[PDB]
Amino acid sequence: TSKKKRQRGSRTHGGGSHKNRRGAGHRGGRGDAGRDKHEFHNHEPLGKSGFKRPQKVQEEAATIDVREIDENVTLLAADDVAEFRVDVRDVVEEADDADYVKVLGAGQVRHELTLIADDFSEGAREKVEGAGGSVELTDLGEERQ
Amino acid sequence: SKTNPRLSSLIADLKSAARSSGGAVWGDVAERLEKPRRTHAEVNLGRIERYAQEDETVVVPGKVLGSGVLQKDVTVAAVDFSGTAETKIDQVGEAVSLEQAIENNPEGSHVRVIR
Amino acid sequence: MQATIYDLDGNTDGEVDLPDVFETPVRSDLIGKAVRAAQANRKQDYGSDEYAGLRTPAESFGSGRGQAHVPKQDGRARRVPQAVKGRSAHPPKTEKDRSLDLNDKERQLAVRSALAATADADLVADRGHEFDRDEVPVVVSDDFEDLVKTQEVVSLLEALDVHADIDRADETKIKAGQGSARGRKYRRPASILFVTSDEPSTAARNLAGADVATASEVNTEDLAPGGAPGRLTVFTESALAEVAER
Amino acid sequence: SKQPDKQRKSQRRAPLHERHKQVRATLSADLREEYGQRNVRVNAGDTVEVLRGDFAGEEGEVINVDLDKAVIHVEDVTLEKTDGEEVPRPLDTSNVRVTDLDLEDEKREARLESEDDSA
RNA sequence: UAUGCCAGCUGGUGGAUUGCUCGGCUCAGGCGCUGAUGAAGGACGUGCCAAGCUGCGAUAAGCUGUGGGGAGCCGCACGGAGGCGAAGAACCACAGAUUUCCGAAUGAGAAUCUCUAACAAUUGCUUCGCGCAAUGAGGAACCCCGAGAACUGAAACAUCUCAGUAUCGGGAGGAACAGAAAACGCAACGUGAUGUCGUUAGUAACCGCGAGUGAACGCGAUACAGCCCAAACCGAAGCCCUCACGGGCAAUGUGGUGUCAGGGCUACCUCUCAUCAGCCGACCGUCUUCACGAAGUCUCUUGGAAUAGAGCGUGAUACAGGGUGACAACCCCGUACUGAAGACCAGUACGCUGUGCGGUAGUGCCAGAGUAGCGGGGGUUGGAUAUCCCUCGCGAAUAACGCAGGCAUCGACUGCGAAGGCUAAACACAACCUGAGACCGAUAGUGAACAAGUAGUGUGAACGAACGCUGCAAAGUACCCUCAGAAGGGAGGCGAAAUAGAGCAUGAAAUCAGUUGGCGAUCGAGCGACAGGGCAUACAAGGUCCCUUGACGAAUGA
RNA sequence: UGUAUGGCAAGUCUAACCGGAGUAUCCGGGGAGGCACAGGGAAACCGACAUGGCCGCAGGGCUUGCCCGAGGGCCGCCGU
Ligand SMILES: [Cl-]
Ligand SMILES: [Cl-]
Ligand SMILES: [Cl-]
Ligand SMILES: [Mg+2]
Ligand SMILES: [Mg+2]
Ligand SMILES: [Mg+2]
Ligand SMILES: [Mg+2]
Ligand SMILES: [Mg+2]
Ligand SMILES: [Mg+2]
Ligand SMILES: [Mg+2]
Ligand SMILES: [Mg+2]
Ligand SMILES: [Mg+2]
Ligand SMILES: [Mg+2]
Ligand SMILES: [Mg+2]
Ligand SMILES: [Mg+2]
Ligand SMILES: [Mg+2]
Ligand code: NA
Ligand code: NA
Ligand code: NA
Ligand code: NA
Ligand code: NA
Ligand code: NA
Ligand code: NA
Ligand code: NA
Ligand code: NA
Ligand code: NA
Ligand code: NA
Ligand code: NA
Ligand code: NA
Ligand code: NA
Ligand code: NA
Ligand code: NA
Ligand code: NA
Ligand code: NA
Ligand code: NA
Ligand code: NA
Ligand SMILES: [Sr+2]
Ligand SMILES: [Sr+2]
Ligand SMILES: [Sr+2]
Ligand SMILES: [Sr+2]
Ligand SMILES: [Sr+2]
Ligand SMILES: [Sr+2]
Ligand SMILES: [Sr+2]
Ligand SMILES: [Sr+2]
Ligand SMILES: [Sr+2]
Ligand SMILES: [Sr+2]
Ligand SMILES: [Sr+2]
Ligand SMILES: [Sr+2]
Ligand SMILES: [Sr+2]
Ligand SMILES: [Sr+2]
Repeated sequence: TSKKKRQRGSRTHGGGSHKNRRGAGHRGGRGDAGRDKHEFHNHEPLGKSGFKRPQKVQEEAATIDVREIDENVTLLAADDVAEFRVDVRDVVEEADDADYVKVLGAGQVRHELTLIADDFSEGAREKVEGAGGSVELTDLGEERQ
Repeated sequence: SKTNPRLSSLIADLKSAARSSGGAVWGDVAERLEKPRRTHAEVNLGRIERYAQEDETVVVPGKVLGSGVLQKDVTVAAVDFSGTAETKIDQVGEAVSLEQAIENNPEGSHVRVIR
Repeated sequence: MQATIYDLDGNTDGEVDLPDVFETPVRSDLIGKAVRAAQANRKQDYGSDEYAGLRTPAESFGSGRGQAHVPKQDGRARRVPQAVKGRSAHPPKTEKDRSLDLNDKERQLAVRSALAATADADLVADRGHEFDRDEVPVVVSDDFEDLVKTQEVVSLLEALDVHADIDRADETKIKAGQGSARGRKYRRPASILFVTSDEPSTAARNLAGADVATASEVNTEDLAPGGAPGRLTVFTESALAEVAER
Repeated sequence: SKQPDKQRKSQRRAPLHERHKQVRATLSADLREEYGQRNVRVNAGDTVEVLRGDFAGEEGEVINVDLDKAVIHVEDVTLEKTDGEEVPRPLDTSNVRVTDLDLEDEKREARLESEDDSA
């Protein structure tokens, strides 16, 4: 039995005095009315902030942490097995509609990896080089100058 | 109120074991299972690897999921395991149902609760 | 497990391995959900005329004549919900979504579980079916699909001690209530489901309470009518095999 | 259709030629064997036996066939009025069986004896 | 005990309730234009007796033909009289005949009539003659082009919002509109006509930057289809009317060529299966209608009536639904199976006839102007500098040129050729047909199950109800008595039932007549709850209750 | 935007629509796209603890106060 089902006989259906559930006055105006007067509370403040760059001049990178690559190396037997070698462009999903692929450095690298991607972070390099291995930048990744 | 008949049976079996045999774990797991689904455990493998030890059964009062690596030879007991979780555990250890754990260990000894 | 195959005379003609899906744990709540969805999804949209009771220029006289402020036309009250011939306040609306959604996995698990409930002799007898067997489902040879006559299927089911179920369903109930005026006067118990492989059994379809189906499309409803698991079913050797990868 | 309202509608509002099917009665064992039919459109002149009413068991000749009301008048199947007059009690052909036919018409005989069509 | 209070009983009144459904409501599929060859609509007629409805039109509930159908019939509507039908009627399908007057209403006028040969009016062609043609008006909504509010929201209000909504003017179709890039701009070594659906996304954008408002490219689908002029170069090689003769058109250009895979011209290579015109012309499917179509009407009991119970038996590619004196697969119509026809798809697809695709080199021959574009003023849009449009003024180039790529200029790059035109299919609606339903079930559901847009109200625009049910069968009450009496009443007859007797299934409450129980003409008013007494009570569905005594015996307690 | 229940889970769900069929149900296909899987910054742009310390509930362990202590709590540290 729901709350709605127990209302017959209550007269007011939980609204208090029968003088309550009338029009928009009970809401203090229609919709977001008085967002700066009587109902200013918990509203985002009035005003403009910043600018937006045109959508076609906006680049969207496909990100992946070293932790995701490293945890799934034995499962990724469909890729190259070196002295492991993996092209990141084939691992990340939605890499078609993305502008470039970037490897970020969150987590640990327990294996020796040779990663090929368009961009790498300072911490993505340190973790792959420090755990014995190389980082190969693509021909598309030759933008850093 | 639960709607699954199998979960209702598991809870009743966990209770029967905690009252009959010398255990407090199965009654503790039963109390968490009687609680809402949102409170139940959603444990990944990287957590069982960090806090579990060998020859000590891991009891999850919820469901085990497949994120992360498990190297330890542990017997994991849960209400359910994901397809990948059960596959990844059986490679290095053993994924056991909580219904089996009650028959194999009714006293609930040498057991670690992980959430 | 093992399932005994029967020829058109009702004699044992070998046996094949009963597939893995028949060992799926019976889950009546999930089966009931899949049937509740199927029954709701075939329901038609309805609703009263959006303008019923609003086709009048009726006005209230207001204060002054010792009468309630009710809209009147030619000294007769109109429009308002409390008035005879007035609009229906909160009527059935056509815009209402009367369909229920179900996840493919949750629905597929229900089909598997309903199929599994068919393999338990006690559940089948608990559902209501009348039979004299231990082994269930009844597994018959592929030469069943070639039968043309209905009376020939009667003889086979009598030889299989499974005809007593059609005698249960050979009693129509004249329902209580106004469903009668809408074409829903009768109803009868659900008996045997016949699952074939190529075409549904034209020979078995007219049997009292019987339902015919094919293994590529046999659903939760024909497998568990009204959400009640454990229907007395007969499979074709090839149907048993095709219903394995569902 | 399957809807009861539409079923009764089509029967009560059926055109005159379609009302012929509403005055059909079953044939006896001998007549079913002779013509290859189960039933026939009852005609004025046929001999019939009452199988269901208060007149169950009685035989008589068909005096009138009213297509409009879809009923028949059979001989001696009467009701006595208050003045003393014996008026016919209309019978539904469904409660009646044909024992002998009136084959004066060449077309009715031809229709009854052909295997392609029914009368 | 008068007037009278409470409850009940018998009978009314009333029409709730229950059961029933010839009507609604909603969803789905199919289909879809009519009209000067006078529509739609309306008026008045039309029947043996005919007021309403339906049909029909002076040939008037109908005439003819073909096919179907069949022994009956003469609508709704069961009367009386009479008639028609084996010379094959009724009835149904198709086609045809007739088809008054008003009505776009068209000779002129007029409240449905009248006055003295009529396309009135406006047009095109033209034999310049109304000779040949066109337009007009209707249609449920859908569609396209114009005109365009306010309440309201913003808690006031002006921009904004309601909303390009309501409403108005004009117009087409069965669908409309759109449409083969002066496109896009995931900027690309990329896409490739157009609608529509899903998404992109409440994103970009707008906005007293308040409230609010709000795309697109792309993508996944549906369906797919591309073409014709103007000009260059030719220059009467042409077109329309007519049987012909003959006439009209046309150098202010008919016709050929050609249309960004630019084309033309000149010189060559090869070739066509492209395109355009034209002939033929479906399968399948879908929608509807139709033919055929299995098996009990056996026994006993109950009943007014078996379609009930018990017993025996049967069919099923048919156990959908309905009918029939009560619960019916087998009594009747149907239902499955098979087959037929019409309509739509569609004058489409396929096939065919004809034409002829294309490539090289040269050639500044051709390629749509108040346009592109700028400025003033407005509207509109998400369009922001960067939407679309209107108005006023100004205003270019000529492919060696021009436009676009979300501010302007110049260069580069990429895309694309405006100011001419056509175009199937996929999508909207629901008049019309058919189907369906966890919709409503006669104060509901349409306003309308009934005479329903009826009766009735208003000068008019307009407004607008209520009314469903005898019975299995009319067997719808003969005869007699009474009475002023075809009234009514009494007696009587029918039926299972008249307390089923005509607004006639059931028959609630309020309430009325009569009557039973209780109270009652010296007595006080929320009408009762709980206790306890009087009086009253057929059975049934409740069976307990009283007194001596005795046992037990809390708190309390002589 | 919560909550209860249920499926699946580092993922999850299909939309329009297509095929089948018992033809509005239903079986199969469809991941376009949405949300989640990293954040911070107006923007350019840059890009994180699969655990380093201490308390300690439940639970487990032991030779019965002592250990291990998920979750939780207090810190460190890391991205911008
Ligand atoms: Cl930005
Ligand atoms: Cl986790
Ligand atoms: Cl593109
Ligand atoms: Mg109403
Ligand atoms: Mg009821
Ligand atoms: Mg015959
Ligand atoms: Mg005139
Ligand atoms: Mg105002
Ligand atoms: Mg306001
Ligand atoms: Mg304000
Ligand atoms: Mg707007
Ligand atoms: Mg665009
Ligand atoms: Mg040409
Ligand atoms: Mg505006
Ligand atoms: Mg009404
Ligand atoms: Mg009555
Ligand atoms: Na109120
Ligand atoms: Na893309
Ligand atoms: Na009205
Ligand atoms: Na009053
Ligand atoms: Na809906
Ligand atoms: Na008085
Ligand atoms: Na149509
Ligand atoms: Na009349
Ligand atoms: Na006519
Ligand atoms: Na004319
Ligand atoms: Na003229
Ligand atoms: Na206000
Ligand atoms: Na005001
Ligand atoms: Na504004
Ligand atoms: Na009958
Ligand atoms: Na301007
Ligand atoms: Na462009
Ligand atoms: Na009524
Ligand atoms: Na008393
Ligand atoms: Na996807
Ligand atoms: Sr409340
Ligand atoms: Sr209001
Ligand atoms: Sr303020
Ligand atoms: Sr993608
Ligand atoms: Sr008639
Ligand atoms: Sr009649
Ligand atoms: Sr195309
Ligand atoms: Sr041009
Ligand atoms: Sr009434
Ligand atoms: Sr007036
Ligand atoms: Sr009497
Ligand atoms: Sr007083
Ligand atoms: Sr005592
Ligand atoms: Sr899925």
